[PDB]
Amino acid sequence: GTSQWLRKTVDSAAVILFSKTTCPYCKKVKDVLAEAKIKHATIELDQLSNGSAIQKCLASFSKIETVPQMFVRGKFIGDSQTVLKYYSNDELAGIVNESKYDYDLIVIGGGSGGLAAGKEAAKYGAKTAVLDYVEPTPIGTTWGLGGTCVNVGCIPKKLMHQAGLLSHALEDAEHFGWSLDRSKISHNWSTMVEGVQSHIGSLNWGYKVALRDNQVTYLNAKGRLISPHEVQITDKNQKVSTITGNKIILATGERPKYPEIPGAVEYGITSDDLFSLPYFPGKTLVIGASYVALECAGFLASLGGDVTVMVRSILLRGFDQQMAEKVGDYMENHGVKFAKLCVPDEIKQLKVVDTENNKPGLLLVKGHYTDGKKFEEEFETVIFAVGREPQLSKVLCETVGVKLDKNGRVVCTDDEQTTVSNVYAIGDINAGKPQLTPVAIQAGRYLARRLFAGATELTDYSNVATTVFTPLEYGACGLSEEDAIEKYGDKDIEVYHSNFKPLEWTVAHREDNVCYMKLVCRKSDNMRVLGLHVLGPNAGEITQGYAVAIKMGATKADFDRTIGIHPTCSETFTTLHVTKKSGVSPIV
Amino acid sequence: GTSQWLRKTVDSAAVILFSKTTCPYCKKVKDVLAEAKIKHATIELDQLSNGSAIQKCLASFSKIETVPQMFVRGKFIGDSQTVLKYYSNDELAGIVNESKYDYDLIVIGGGSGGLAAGKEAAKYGAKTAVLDYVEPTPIGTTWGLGGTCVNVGCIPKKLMHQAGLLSHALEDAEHFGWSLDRSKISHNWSTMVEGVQSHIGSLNWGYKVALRDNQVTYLNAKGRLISPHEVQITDKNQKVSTITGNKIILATGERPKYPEIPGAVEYGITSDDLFSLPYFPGKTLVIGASYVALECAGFLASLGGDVTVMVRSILLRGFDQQMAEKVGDYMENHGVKFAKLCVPDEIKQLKVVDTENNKPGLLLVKGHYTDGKKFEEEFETVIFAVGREPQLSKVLCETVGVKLDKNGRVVCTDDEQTTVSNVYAIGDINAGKPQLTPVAIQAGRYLARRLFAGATELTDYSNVATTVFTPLEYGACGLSEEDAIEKYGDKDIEVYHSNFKPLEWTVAHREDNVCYMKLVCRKSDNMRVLGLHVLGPNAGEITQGYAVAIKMGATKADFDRTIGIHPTCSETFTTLHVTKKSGVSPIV
Ligand SMILES: Cc1cc2nc3c(=O)[nH]c(=O)nc-3n(C[C@H](O)[C@H](O)[C@H](O)COP(=O)(O)OP(=O)(O)OC[C@H]3O[C@@H](n4cnc5c(N)ncnc54)[C@H](O)[C@@H]3O)c2cc1C
Ligand SMILES: Cc1cc2nc3c(=O)[nH]c(=O)nc-3n(C[C@H](O)[C@H](O)[C@H](O)COP(=O)(O)OP(=O)(O)OC[C@H]3O[C@@H](n4cnc5c(N)ncnc54)[C@H](O)[C@@H]3O)c2cc1C
Repeated sequence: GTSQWLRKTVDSAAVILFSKTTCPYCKKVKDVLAEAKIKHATIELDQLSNGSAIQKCLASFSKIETVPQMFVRGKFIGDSQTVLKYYSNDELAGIVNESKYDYDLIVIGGGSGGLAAGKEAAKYGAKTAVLDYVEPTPIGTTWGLGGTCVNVGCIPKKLMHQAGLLSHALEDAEHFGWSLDRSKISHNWSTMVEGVQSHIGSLNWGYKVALRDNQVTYLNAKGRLISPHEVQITDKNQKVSTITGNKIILATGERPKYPEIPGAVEYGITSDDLFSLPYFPGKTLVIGASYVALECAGFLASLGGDVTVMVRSILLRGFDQQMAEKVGDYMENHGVKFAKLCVPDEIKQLKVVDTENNKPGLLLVKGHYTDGKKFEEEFETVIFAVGREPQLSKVLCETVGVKLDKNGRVVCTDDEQTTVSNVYAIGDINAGKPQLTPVAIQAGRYLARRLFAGATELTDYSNVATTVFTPLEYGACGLSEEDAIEKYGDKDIEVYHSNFKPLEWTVAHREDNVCYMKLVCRKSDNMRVLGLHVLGPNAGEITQGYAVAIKMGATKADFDRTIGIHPTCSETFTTLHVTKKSGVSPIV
Repeated sequence: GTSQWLRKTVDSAAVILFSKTTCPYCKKVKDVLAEAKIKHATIELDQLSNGSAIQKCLASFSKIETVPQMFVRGKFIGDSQTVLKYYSNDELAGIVNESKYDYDLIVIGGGSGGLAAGKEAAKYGAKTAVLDYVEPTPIGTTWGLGGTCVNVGCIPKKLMHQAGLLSHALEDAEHFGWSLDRSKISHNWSTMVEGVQSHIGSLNWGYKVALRDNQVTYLNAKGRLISPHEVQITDKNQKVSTITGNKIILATGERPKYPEIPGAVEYGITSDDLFSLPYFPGKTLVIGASYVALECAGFLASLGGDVTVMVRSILLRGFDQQMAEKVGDYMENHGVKFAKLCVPDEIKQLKVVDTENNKPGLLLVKGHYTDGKKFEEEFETVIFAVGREPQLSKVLCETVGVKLDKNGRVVCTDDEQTTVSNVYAIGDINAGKPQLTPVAIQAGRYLARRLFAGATELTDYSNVATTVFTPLEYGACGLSEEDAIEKYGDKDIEVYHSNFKPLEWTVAHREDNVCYMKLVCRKSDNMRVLGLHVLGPNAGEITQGYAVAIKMGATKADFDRTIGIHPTCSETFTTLHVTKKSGVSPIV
């Protein structure tokens, strides 16, 4: 075990120092490297249980069993006197810069995963380049550094969600004694967009500054992997060049899909366009039933939009379907219209977007319900949210030897390795992984640490918590009820559940018995919590802490023993008692 | 172990059935009892690991080793044929009603603990009485069933806190694109109070209905324990009577303290009066620095009040003092004035409350700072929040033999037993216990289950999470940093920390580097999380889930492995890295 680990660590690390905490010579080297501004990984052997065995194994690489020992790109470069010799002769900078390739790491993609990986690698002295390019949407929308989440995803989505929530805070205010004339209050889409875009702008800038401060080379360039170590780059002027890298991280993410219908690409928009849209969507049709579809429909309705969601089959496929129905029901009860069992056939333009008064155009949507009745209705904006897709034909040459699955995603090992051994893939393009920002970030940081700092820790992709930021939010961690039943059998599953009502909703005169939570548990495994689900306000804040407990293997008894904080929504998880099998009502 | 448990269970249970899940005769008895509307505890022996040993030990009580076996108040009453005999002869109701005392349980106090205990006991066939009386405040304020939390505590406090938070939602709305004229918006205290009081009214009613539905006798009467089994009751007409009970639960809670200064009782108010106050407090002085003091000062300021807090020494004594300072700093930065190192000497009336126009009076507060400078300032309302005290001289005769500590609180065993063996104490009057609503409720339910259903489970009073609902909320679970250092030594404590900024605050233009979180960890115990602390919005929702993980013995590694939900405030706990010892800035 130790021999394998040390071999991999020496082979892969860009600059690494083997040391001990109580070592005066190790400190001398550390001080020299710090003065010379040489970043590096450090392994303190006296902080590892196999540290003595590691010390002895180092002689297979250096011929010595003492500390300190410094390595650069797979080669022992010296002990304490040797490093200080390089230093006094002005040879040290040259030695630590010596490389077969232009970079130790090239990251293709400057999004959630790629930026996380690139910054983390640079910390340990890996010579790093991050490439980012944003291919314009069909209408021409583009954006700056940071990826999907920062520019056209989690960040602007949640900010618009908040603008939506404030709509209802305005109503609630009156019941709590605030005197205001709601009939004279309106929302300005464009003002909201400007505020959101200003914040996104500060993030674009912040990431650029961060890369500079970490000595990462940032290239606003389209990258193409043409061989295992060669990346072809195309800049803004269309000038083509080649750079070389030892390790390659593919982190190019996905883009929205369009349905294959006449008028879709020409007249429809996606989430890519929505978050910087210069005009008010107005009367909107959202085609799709993904978490993106419902989130966007939701905030658009709360901002006073006339909103219809066209649903082919079900909502939130892959999510707990009881919870998905509850999410949909709340939206429907609050004005979101659902065109159920309906598919679109054709989109026709009736009016072009007014680019001077910033007003939407007008569209005619033609379709049909499964019952054969025709759908024909005018909408000012049509948004497609029918899923997202990798675009690796734009990123990798087929002769490189990176294997993709049927969906065009990269087939990876549990340490993100592709079929090309120096090439790794993280984030949304990694086949089978939850497609979320903190997952991409964790994967990128953990990978960079394994590659360049001798870490062993893999990213745990199991029981990753999620939150859907619909008008009433839905948080989950672990298995849906249906998945747990399929896996373990109905007889081995117990479900504890309850409705609840936020205290805030009482004076506000909001719904009884709408907010809902459940714990899906395994009877034969000490009532192990397999899945946690909550529909309610601040569901992400509620859910997060429980994800740690679930990771640790929480049982129903652990929940029972723990005391609630009052008054909160979350405390309801501490006193659950009604089982589904008992048939008792979950109402309170 | 088994013999001791069975002896206690038989001795204490009011009505109990020993049974097995696959037992046709046990079902016959169950059906008979259900038809006769006889509530009872049930112990299923085939669901206990020592069930076979229990079956054999039952013969020491009944002379038989078979199931079913039914017991009433310490006596075996029969097997299956015997119970059905009583049933067919119309003797069963008489047998299960036969008792030495009027009640199996008398609960003195109809608050958080008492109602929880009384309702839970009734479920297992304990003949139960709940006594509640609300002694008026010096100005005459009184309220209905439910206790401190329901009427003059957590419920109205959090509702007023929400009215306060809505103040700032109104400001935020503008930055998110909402068009409104804030210069024309004002708050009406009385309208808010009416809304809050209507909700409290529904809770008063709900609890009364709940007791009726559970067949609990509710007496709106002042109770006095005059001997171990005798409770003297005084009704509204001042008629005095005596009732007897087997088990007694003392759950009488606490009332606000007044400082011993001229004018305090005559002209000041407390939290007891504040939540139904018919007039606007106006320019207010809050005397005290408890969580109650700061919470009330906080919402009063957000509702446009001119608010001063008079602080003798420190804020939130007993809470983490770094966090307490941060809580105070936020309040001070947002308009709450603090009269530091200042004590009050005298309160003089300048104007009487206008009882027709519902306007406050006016007061003159005279005091002095520790530097000798005089304090002399006019306030419309003076609120004391200088702590709370038990009042058991109003509840128990000294000859009963219940031991109290120096503070007047009841000295209890770890199963809530007093020095009088049939007498128990729960909630705020139980010496040394965290004084919180869910603690009282857990204690009451768990006690009732041990007394009447053979449960063994004790209430766990360790690592009980809390939340202070100040303008910026403070959630905690476990040890303060100072307490952990005192207990384990500075060398054994590592503190991970970070500032954060809610995404919601970006567009709203609120503070950077004000929200804050830390994990206080023990180095020698695998970096065990000893204390969790968060200053930020929805801090109770953030904190709760982590309390389960902490209960289970979470380490820093468990936090690290767990993936964040984005975008949330809580996710910041999943990626903490800056230690206090490193001296690196926690800023982001
Ligand atoms: C509307 C929406 C809302 C979402 N909300 C949430 C949420 O609330 N919480 C959450 O956790 N997740 C959310 N997500 C998902 C989250 O955005 C993604 O999981 C995350 O951004 C994936 O990061 P990544 O590194 O894999 O790819 P990305 O962030 O997409 O970054 C890839 C980058 O590489 C660039 N690129 C592509 N090809 C090349 C090339 N050839 N050369 C150079 N650069 C290239 C891309 O243009 C892009 O900039 C949301 C997604 C969407 C669409
Ligand atoms: C302003 C304030 C805010 C608070 N906020 C929170 C919070 O946010 N979260 C939280 O967890 N806790 C909070 N608390 C604490 C919480 O209110 C108490 O911990 C809880 O109410 C204690 O319940 P209890 O059963 O011990 O007593 P109580 O709820 O006080 O009930 C005791 C009842 O018995 C009655 N009684 C007294 N003597 C007799 C007698 N002789 N005969 C008959 N009846 C009698 C009393 O009048 C009272 O009705 C707050 C407290 C205050 C004061």
